[PDB]
Amino acid sequence: GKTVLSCRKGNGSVYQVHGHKRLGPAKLRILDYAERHGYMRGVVKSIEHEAGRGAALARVEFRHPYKFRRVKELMVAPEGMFTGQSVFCGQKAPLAIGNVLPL
Amino acid sequence: RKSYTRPQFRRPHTYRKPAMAKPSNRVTVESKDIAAFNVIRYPLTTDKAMKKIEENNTLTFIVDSRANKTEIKKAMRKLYQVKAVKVNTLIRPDGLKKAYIRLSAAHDALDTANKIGL
Amino acid sequence: GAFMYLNELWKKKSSDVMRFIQRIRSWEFRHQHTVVRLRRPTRPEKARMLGYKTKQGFCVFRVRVRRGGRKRPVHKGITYGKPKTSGVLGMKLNKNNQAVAEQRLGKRFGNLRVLNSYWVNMDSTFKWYEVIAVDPMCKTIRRDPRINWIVNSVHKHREQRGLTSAGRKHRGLRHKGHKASKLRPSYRAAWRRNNRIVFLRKR
Amino acid sequence: HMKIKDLREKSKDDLLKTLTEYKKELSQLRVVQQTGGAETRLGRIRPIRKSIARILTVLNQNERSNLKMFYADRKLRCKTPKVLRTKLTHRRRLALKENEKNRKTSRQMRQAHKFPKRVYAVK
Amino acid sequence: TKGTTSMGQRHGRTHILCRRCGRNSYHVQWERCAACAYPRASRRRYNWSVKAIKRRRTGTGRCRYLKVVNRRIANHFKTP
Amino acid sequence: GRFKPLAVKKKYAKKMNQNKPVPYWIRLRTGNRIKWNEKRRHWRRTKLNY
Amino acid sequence: VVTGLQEVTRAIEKKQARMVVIANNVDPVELVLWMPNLCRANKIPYAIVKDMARLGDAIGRKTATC
RNA sequence: UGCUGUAAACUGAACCAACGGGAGUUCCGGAGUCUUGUUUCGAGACAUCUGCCAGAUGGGGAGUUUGG
RNA sequence: AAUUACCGAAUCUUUGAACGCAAACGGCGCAUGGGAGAAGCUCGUGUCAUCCCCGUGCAUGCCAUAUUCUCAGUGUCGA
RNA sequence: AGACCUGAGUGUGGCAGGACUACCCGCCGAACUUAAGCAUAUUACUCAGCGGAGGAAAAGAAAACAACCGUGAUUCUCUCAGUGAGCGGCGAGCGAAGAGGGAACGAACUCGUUGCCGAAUCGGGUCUUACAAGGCCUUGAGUUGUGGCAC
RNA sequence: CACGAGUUGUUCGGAAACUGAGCACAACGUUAUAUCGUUUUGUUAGGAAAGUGAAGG
Ligand SMILES: [K+]
Ligand SMILES: [Mg+2]
Ligand SMILES: [Mg+2]
Ligand SMILES: [Mg+2]
Ligand SMILES: [Mg+2]
Ligand SMILES: [Mg+2]
Ligand SMILES: [Mg+2]
Ligand SMILES: [Mg+2]
Ligand SMILES: [Mg+2]
Ligand SMILES: [Mg+2]
Ligand SMILES: [Mg+2]
Ligand SMILES: [Mg+2]
Ligand SMILES: [Mg+2]
Ligand SMILES: [Mg+2]
Ligand SMILES: [Mg+2]
Ligand SMILES: [Mg+2]
Ligand code: NA
Ligand code: NA
Ligand code: NA
Ligand SMILES: [Zn+2]
Repeated sequence: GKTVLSCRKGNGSVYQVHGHKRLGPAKLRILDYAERHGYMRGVVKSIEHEAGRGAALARVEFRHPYKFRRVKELMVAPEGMFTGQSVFCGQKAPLAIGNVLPL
Repeated sequence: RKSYTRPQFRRPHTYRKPAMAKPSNRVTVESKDIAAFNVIRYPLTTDKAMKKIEENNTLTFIVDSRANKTEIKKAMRKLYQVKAVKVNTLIRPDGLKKAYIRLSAAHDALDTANKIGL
Repeated sequence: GAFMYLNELWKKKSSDVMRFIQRIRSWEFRHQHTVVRLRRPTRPEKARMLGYKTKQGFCVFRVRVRRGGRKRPVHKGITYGKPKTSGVLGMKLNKNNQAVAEQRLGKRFGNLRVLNSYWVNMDSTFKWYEVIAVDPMCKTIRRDPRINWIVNSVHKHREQRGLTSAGRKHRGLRHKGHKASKLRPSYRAAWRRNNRIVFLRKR
Repeated sequence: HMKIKDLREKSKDDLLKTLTEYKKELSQLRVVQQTGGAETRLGRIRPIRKSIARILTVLNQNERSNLKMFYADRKLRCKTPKVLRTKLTHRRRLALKENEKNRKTSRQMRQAHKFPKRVYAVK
Repeated sequence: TKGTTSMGQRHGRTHILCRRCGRNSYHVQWERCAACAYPRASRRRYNWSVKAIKRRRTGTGRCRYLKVVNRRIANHFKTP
Repeated sequence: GRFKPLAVKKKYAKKMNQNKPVPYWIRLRTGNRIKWNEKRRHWRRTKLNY
Repeated sequence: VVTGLQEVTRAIEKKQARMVVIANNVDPVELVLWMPNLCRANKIPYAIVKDMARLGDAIGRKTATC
């Protein structure tokens, strides 16, 4: 006989994801010294919708720990996040919707 | 070598001796008084060429196919002591390149054509 | 001389000190490239007995190969024809790893001449050999009467034709007499001799 | 029409002036070739082309000989441009020279001097 | 249908001229010649077609330099 | 149409130059075998395709 | 002094040597691994010192093993 | 036990040393010192690890047959 | 000699292993040496910015080397 | 500061990649066909595929035959021999070696190791008509060993 | 069919000089065999891939 379709899909020829309109991987900040020993504050700039995904995405701006620059991240938004909100990440963070803290 | 302020090492700056100039690997004798004869081949004698000579102060030449307008102007001045104010060029469907050369109003294309022997 | 001490010492590869030294060297080697250039041989006695001299035209390289048997390169592991030609994993290559290492170095660096090689180290994944090569355009090499035979063009890629020691080993030329009649001067030569049909003129 | 014997007894400058004169004449003859033209005039095109070829041959031969004489000196013999070296063949250039081969060891020399090949007859 | 009508549906070009061998065999989309394998360093050569080998081998062209190197070899590289 | 490379234009120019008949004195030469061109091309019969 | 591996070994194997100095950082260590055992099998006093570069500087070469 | 800030709950700014001390112009502090050395974290002589042998299963696939 | 034959001296367009970078482009560079330039400048000359033309070098890898080139390492020492 | 070890950058001098591939050397490697079916076997250590040289290539100087009154590197020819060898669903089929008559033949040498010496060696400048197997000079390489002489 | 002619650009279309779905040179790895693989989800490569502003004396 001939090859089955579930095995054909493993070459990923015409069966790969359609990602031209996507905005990129959604991830938290890098676990670095400031997050391990203190907290960092960011501000939510915009909330957007990406093709192929059911949840919203948030653009959050921080300050670079070492250079004079601005760093923009892209996370998955929790329910209740709004633009202009302040987000805290690290050890000394308070407890609120959107804050990132250790378990 | 003492203190590094970047998170990765990059090749240092060293001394680079510049490349010497070799003896030339060409031995042929080339003459500087000859190139214009290669640039310009011969004129044209058709009815359109004659009409242009009589009306627009323009001469028509077959030129080297790889030459450009600046070279054609310089060669025109060297070969015949005239000044060209415009050169328009086309490559013919048989492969040759043809130029329309308009002389400045201080020169008569009819006189130049008579000197050439047209 | 000192050669006897080095030879007798390298004949004890399973002692504690030699095993320690080889373990350190193996760890170090498996974090390097596939081909590496050396300034001096790791086994000076072995290199000298194989033909290396501390002169201006000789070089040493260390090459790495992968251990284990050979897998037949057929799509999805499917063969056709008679069942006797249907193994995919149990077959073995008809040429040894020393010859494969020599051939890899020679294919990569075409301006040198491969002379010999010897065993250096071993692992569960890799084997390491060291290859001696000479430069045919060096004045020292060209004027030394003991090595300048290799400048002639009939010696251009010896390792690709099987004329090194390892090539001779896997060709069968370590034997003579009744153990080698069908493979001398080569298998193809013996086959032609035994199989061509002869027509004498006045038969 | 230029004669080779007379051409060979001239300097570079005179050769260049003659080259310019002949090129100008040929360029003039092309115009006749385009605008009608008589057979006697058209018969002059080939001799002029061959004269130009002769002048160029003499110029180039003189130049090459002078350059080889320049680089003959042992001080500069190692920087001779490869267009002035002897071509032969790739393999002949790369092969062992007669001096490089035909060397032997001290022992081989001594043995060959101690036991040379003899001439003899049998009665 | 698939006969006369579908020959009018063929627009375009799969191959163009090759810079190395001059044939109309250069694949525009793959950038590779179906006759000489350009831009690979070596050329296509297969023993299952000796007719093609004999069509392409040495001596089917001009022998521009071989003509004179053979004469030099035959005359022992004589010089004044 | 309008676009073509210069290399293609030069190939077409060479073909145009070649598409000519045999001159008449060739047939008067001694030992002559040529009568017609026999490599004539017509745009409507055979296509160059380049 | 006697310099070079072969000459030093011959001097040790006879009784000519009165003392031997051995460098401690030779690259293939098998070149000198056996030397103290041989000097101890004979009755030759020996020492192991810090640098083959320093030994070479002492004798006028780049390095020296013994 | 390495430490300078929880305005934020509806979006400010922040770099390319001030200053102090020494023997014009450099060097120290500001900006703690050290290194039996590992970039850091997690596992760890197990195995998510390498190769070689052995046994099961295996129309997913190959070859062949299906008397008179 | 527009005769023939042979050969030692030469010439040898664009490509191609093709190798400065590209290529359904007769395209575009960096270094260096030249040429032409009634722009301007100067006393018909000389000189010349921008633009234009020509020669030479410039791929990757490997070997040898530097009157002894410039460096890097919490590798081993020693000031 | 410096030295050694291990690595970089640039300058200077070189070399490889391609073509040809009848014969020759190395690997990889079928099926049709025969067996009056077919699977071991045969076709065949063949065709196709991937590498590499020359004017020939490869082989070659005994860890060889023999069992004699003994031969004596390699290659090739006749013969040994379609074999009272042997292999084989012991079927179809396959299948050599020693000896003997010859061709060729000035056919033989070199490292490592051992012993005695220990830079006597190599590269680079320069001078002898000379990019000398010569002299003079050079730390450049080399003592982690280049070179010489012998049982 | 024969002979002779015809295509003119500072600004129009392209290139010089953008990025896209994508390709695959180097580097590295693999293979008896490179004519194989990775090479844009910021993005080569166990990975030293930057060659010139301001300068002053
Ligand atoms: K590739
Ligand atoms: Mg135009
Ligand atoms: Mg041999
Ligand atoms: Mg035989
Ligand atoms: Mg369609
Ligand atoms: Mg089945
Ligand atoms: Mg190119
Ligand atoms: Mg080749
Ligand atoms: Mg058949
Ligand atoms: Mg059958
Ligand atoms: Mg049948
Ligand atoms: Mg059948
Ligand atoms: Mg074949
Ligand atoms: Mg041979
Ligand atoms: Mg020796
Ligand atoms: Mg018509
Ligand atoms: Na077309
Ligand atoms: Na058989
Ligand atoms: Na892209
Ligand atoms: Zn092609």
